[PDB]
Amino acid sequence: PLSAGLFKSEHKNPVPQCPPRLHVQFLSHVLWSRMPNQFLKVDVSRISERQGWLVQCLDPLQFMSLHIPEENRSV
Amino acid sequence: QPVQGMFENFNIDGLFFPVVSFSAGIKVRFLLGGRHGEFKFLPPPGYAACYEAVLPKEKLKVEHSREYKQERTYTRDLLGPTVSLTQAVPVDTSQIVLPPHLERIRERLAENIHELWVMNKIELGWQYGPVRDDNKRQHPCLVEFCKLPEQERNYNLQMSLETLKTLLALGCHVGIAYQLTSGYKPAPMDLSFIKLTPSQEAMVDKLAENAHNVWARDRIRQRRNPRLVPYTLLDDRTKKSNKDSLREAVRTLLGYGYRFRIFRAEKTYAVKAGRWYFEFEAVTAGDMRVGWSRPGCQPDLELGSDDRAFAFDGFKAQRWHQGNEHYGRSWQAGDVVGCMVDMNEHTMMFTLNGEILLDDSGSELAFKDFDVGDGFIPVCSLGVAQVGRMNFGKDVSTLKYFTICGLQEGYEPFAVNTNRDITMWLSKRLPQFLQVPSNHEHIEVTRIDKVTQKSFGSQNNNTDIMFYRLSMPIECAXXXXXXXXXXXXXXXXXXXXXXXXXXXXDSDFEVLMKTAHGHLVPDRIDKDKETPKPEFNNHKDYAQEKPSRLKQXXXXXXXXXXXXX
Repeated sequence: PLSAGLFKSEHKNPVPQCPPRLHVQFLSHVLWSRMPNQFLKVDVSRISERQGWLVQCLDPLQFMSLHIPEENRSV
Repeated sequence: QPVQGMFENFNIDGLFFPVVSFSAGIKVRFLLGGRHGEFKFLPPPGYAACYEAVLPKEKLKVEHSREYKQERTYTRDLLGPTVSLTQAVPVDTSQIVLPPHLERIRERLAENIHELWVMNKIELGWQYGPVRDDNKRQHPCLVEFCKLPEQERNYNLQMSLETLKTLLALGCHVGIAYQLTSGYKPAPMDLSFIKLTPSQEAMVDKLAENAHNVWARDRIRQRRNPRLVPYTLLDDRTKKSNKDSLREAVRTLLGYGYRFRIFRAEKTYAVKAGRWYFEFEAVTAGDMRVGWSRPGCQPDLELGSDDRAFAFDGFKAQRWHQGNEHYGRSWQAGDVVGCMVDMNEHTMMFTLNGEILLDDSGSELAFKDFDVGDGFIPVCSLGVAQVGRMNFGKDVSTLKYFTICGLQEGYEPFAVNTNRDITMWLSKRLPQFLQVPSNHEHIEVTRIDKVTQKSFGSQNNNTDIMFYRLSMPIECAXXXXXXXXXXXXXXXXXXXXXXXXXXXXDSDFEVLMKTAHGHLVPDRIDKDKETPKPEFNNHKDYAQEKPSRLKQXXXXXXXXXXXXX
């Protein structure tokens, strides 16, 4: 029945109100990224053997990330 | 056995490339033809391979995908933006009316090109025979000019015409200024004595390039000969032969008398007291700035252009603040610069390869009398195709000009008392969405409240296109999958009804006019309705619903797409 009555908790309220969460977001460029302190350490064979190009990765590496749902984004 | 699906009808804009992604615990082998590998199965008809897709006379290696995703120490060559390879048609000559004053010269030089077309074949040992062969060392187009028909003289005629027209198009003006064969006597004069000027040599090179471009555009209709590349991308061994053929035309003519990337450290590493010194190495001499900023610096504005940074640029030898002042000297390829800041005296200094920089007033000090604020963090900025290197200390064995300057005046490295490296934040490229701040110029968003609306406003002199978007996205269940755009009349729009399980975020892309009061209104008729109420000058503003999409440009179409089968 409404836009606000579809992505919020209540749905049987057909009055079109706007909660404070509904705010305009513009595509901005002021954003910093963090260079990780550890990478995957992928080692190429560097021989280029006549039976293919080898790529190897053995050491595992994990990291945790928050998930903002209303933005549907992982950080 | 092939799979039963493919991503048809997708955007072909861009340079495609094969890629493989893996997490950990994997051993993968690419398989091509030739010395790189061996195919296990047979390719379908037509489909070539990458070892043949490689450009002729170029090496082939494997980068990761984009950047320096290498497990390395501080000796990582951090790079700024790049160019589109500078290459990702011949010159127009026929659009020039040929002056008849030198049509006699266009025929004379044609006769000369014809007699040399005889000359080379006879040097190889070709006679004059009635059969058009190449292995029988004979040629029927070696007889005198007048006896040659229209089926044999047009070649040399056009050869002369195109060179003269290419000359006029290039810009210089054209005007007034023995081995016994089997019947023909080609001997115009001694045209290989006077030295040909370098301008005419480059001109003959350009003529050969144009002829090769025409011949290659003819050749692309054929398979995949390595000569289908332009003349600039041609092997240098055969380059001189094509120039030699075109040199004779000008020889006869003369003889006859006729987006920068910013990098910094973590804001928590800011300093408020003491002497801090760090090195910045640059293997190039392009656009590169280095200095100390405050923990409020913009990752998109010019480094130092505001009250949030104090920098120095060697590409122009200028200290950078609100304005630019000529300071110090420029650097070259493969240099270092040590930056020192004393917070007890508010003194900034820069030493290019141990040489302290001097200003115009004869003072080694660069900046003075600045507020401490909240701290100063090192910062660098690289331009197009500029790579560099930063050193915050912790390796005094690798620091070069620390003992030359810094070790004696109580100056310390920035990360000397550290057990782990610095996080080394940077400016990201993908422009994600952010909420409109109240202290933002030229874009104001208000809120009112009958019905509830969210009006806009702006005061500026330069116009652009925005990408306004709502915060909360509407999610679609497994069964629901449809979207209808109804104008002031009825529902007439593109059939956008495909979403098994997705989250669409409402958005409108509005152009900024002098007065822009277009806004969004959550309304109701029978279901969820959002009305992006437009106003005057509404011909390029769009309004739709979009998932996560990060692209900043000015285009109504050319959007990414793919239909899976």
